[PDB]
Amino acid sequence: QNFLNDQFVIDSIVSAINPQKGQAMVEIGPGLAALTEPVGERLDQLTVIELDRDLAARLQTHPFLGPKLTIYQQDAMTFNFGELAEKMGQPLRVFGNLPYNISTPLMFHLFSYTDAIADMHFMLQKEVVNRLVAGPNSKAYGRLSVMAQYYCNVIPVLEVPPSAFTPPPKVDSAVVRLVPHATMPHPVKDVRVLSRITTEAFNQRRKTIRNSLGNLFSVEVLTGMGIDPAMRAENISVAQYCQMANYLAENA
Amino acid sequence: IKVRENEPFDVALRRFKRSCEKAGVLAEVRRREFYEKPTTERKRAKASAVK
Amino acid sequence: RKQVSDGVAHIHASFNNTIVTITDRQGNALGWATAGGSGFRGSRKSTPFAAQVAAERCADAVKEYGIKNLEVMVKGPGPGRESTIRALNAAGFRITNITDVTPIPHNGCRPPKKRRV
Amino acid sequence: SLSTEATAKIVSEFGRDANDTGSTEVQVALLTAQINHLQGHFAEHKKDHHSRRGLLRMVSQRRKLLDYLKRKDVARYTRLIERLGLRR
Amino acid sequence: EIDYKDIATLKNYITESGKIVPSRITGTRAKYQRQLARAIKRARYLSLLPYTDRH
Amino acid sequence: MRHYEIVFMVHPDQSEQVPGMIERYTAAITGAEGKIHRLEDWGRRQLAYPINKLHKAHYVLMNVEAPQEVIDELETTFRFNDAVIRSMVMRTKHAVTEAS
RNA sequence: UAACCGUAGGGGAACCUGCGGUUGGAUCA
RNA sequence: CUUGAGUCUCGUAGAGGGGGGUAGAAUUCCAGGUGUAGCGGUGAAAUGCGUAGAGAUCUGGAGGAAUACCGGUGGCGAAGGCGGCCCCCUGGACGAAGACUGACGCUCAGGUGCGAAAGCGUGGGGAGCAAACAGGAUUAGAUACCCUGGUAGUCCACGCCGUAAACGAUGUCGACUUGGAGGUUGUGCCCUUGAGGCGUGGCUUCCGGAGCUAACGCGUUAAGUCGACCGCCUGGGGAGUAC
Repeated sequence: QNFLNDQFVIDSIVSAINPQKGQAMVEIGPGLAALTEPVGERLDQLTVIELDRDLAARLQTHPFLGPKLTIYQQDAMTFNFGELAEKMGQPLRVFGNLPYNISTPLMFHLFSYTDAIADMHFMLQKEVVNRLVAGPNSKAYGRLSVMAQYYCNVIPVLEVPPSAFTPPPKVDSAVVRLVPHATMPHPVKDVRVLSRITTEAFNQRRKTIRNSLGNLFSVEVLTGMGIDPAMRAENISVAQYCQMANYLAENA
Repeated sequence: IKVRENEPFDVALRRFKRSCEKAGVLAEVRRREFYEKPTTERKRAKASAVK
Repeated sequence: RKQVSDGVAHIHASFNNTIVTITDRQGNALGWATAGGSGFRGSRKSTPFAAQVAAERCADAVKEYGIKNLEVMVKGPGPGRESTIRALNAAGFRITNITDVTPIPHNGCRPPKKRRV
Repeated sequence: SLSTEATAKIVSEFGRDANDTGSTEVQVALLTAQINHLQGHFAEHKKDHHSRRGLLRMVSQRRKLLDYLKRKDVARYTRLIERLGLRR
Repeated sequence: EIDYKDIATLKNYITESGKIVPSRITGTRAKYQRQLARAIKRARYLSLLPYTDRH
Repeated sequence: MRHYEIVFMVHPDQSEQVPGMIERYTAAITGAEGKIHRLEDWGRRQLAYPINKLHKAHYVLMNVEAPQEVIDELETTFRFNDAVIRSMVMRTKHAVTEAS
């Protein structure tokens, strides 16, 4: 719905993405081709996922983009990216102006394909980008920071005012780059457990982890790991959360 | 509120008690309360009662 | 087959629906009616002339005894505080005393905030 | 406040004459009583602030009177502060 | 008026609901209205007068 | 001392104790340097509501003058006495006599 | 979805929700 | 010296404060009786609850919160705020005959203390309501409004936080300056023969004159005419932000 319309902003995003011939790029929500056109001009082929049948039909008749485009008229939420990576024969460079509504579930959907994604460049609500990148001991640090950082290097790109879109959104936007780790810095036996620990910790972020994770870790276990039970969810590092996930897997 | 009459008939007498409580102090409750909304609108509707 | 002879009749007059039960003297269920069960449902009920056909349905389930007289207990506001008593006066029943048993507290519990569109 | 059998009592102990309910020596002393007596009251309840406001009133009001005596007859001051065990 | 035993001169300032009659339809010098109501309250505890009516 | 006015209603099926109850209280008041300038037995009578069950109770007045101290002793013997259903005692408001 | 202030929590983003106060609220509420 | 200020006496009204009791209505829940296929909810709906018997109805019990009517253009408080009835401890305001002290007063940077709600700590409590959160619906979407639930919290004690459109958006104290209608409370007086009538104080509404004001409007409770002391402002953004 909120179509990117500012030319300078557009140029800045294209410059950041830096599409190169030979890369397999996939846009989620090409819309009115604000990014599709300039990105596609640098490529021989380009894949898009577009739910609006009206706008998809306009891409197909673009004289230069058309011949280059593979258009999937489906929902990205349940799109099999892992299978698309197999077809393109290489990890995917994903990009797009994402609707605020689906942005967080889509990111987790993409994260689950690990290896299959080279990188992601998404427009999101600015506060979402701040959480994604946040480190411990700050307000923005939460479960999303930890899960996102387990999977990826999180790289803020641009902040974008409402006036850059037509119609304008109600809140500031930002572009973030997400790069799945080539080498996972803190591997976890089973991610569902990491997901569970962070949910429990952050659902009670104004309590010490002694209290919020007391159903899962004794004070002795926490002390043994070098984790201070007087600390709260937001004081615990990504590394420590992963150490807790592995413990709970190697011991329960 | 207590009705009772001899000589079977459905006259009424009922709307007589309908002037002290009834659907009024009822709908008064119904939804939420008031707090500041009343002490104000109760002291503004009073202005109305002047002319 | 008990022949209660006379028994009060509660009229649970509400907004989204209304229901009247012709209980006995002590307060035992002898026959209850219901707008929701009176053909039309959804919300078409409520209306007075819609509840009357409901409570009147009792004279078909509680008629197995022989109620020669009965009082009326109207509780809560809504389109069914008058209609009910009327239909009952025509059904053939008698009357002994009309009264409103609507729960009118003294600022006890704090009602729901709700509605705000 | 204070009981008549007490108020009308003390007045006849500091008054340089009779029924001189005005005399500072009197009024002033009359204040200490209601003050000391209330200290036992404020010991309990505590949270009762609206009553202490009046307490503080008579306290400062009492002081406003002591300063006066010192500025009207040095003697009378030190001559009364003792009979009331004031200054503490 | 300042009492409750005078239950005789109270049933007039009420109704079938035992509710304290307003001062609007009384104009009881106000100052008296205050006293008149105070009685009906305390007097209800001695069961001298009723609170509601349905029970 | 300070005046008073206590009206206690004893259980309906314990009226016979009412007369005895009076002597105790009254005697105490007198033995407390107090005074008793009002008294009356209303006996049994219907109630507005079935206060503490039943629908009738025994009524009695007082309107003493004894010192608050000794009367505060009454609230206890009053509470710990299943006979009396309800207790209600107001303040002085100057000596009250006769009428009622 | 009257708005705003305080305070709290939550959310791509304006902002949503709760509690209290305000009129700097329209229509006879 | 006595008119300012204060003391004494005797009255008056008050949801002023702190403590402890206690009552009745309603909600929810637990149990049991009657009775039977719907209930609940919405603009509709759906989630939800129902044949393991709900809802309705009636009997008994448990518990917590708040006190209809009176209630008002009302009252009390420095402000914030304060509503059932009873007792205990306690503050201030006002009137009147008076009696007394004799300028002991006004203001007040710094200082001390009091402070809605939300929030915080320890320990209690927890009916209703309800941030979070979870379902259902609406919608292009709906991290909302609506619906079904619901945790902190709201309640108590004790300690902390000190903010609010903490507003009359109008500092405190005093003296002057046409009027009209009303409210509330004290007192004097009048065939007090009365509901009542005439004054004389306190507090308070609405209209409004002179004047003041940029206008709106304020107008003896002034934003009018003056005097004493204090706080504050000096273009908007950046910013009540950074350090």
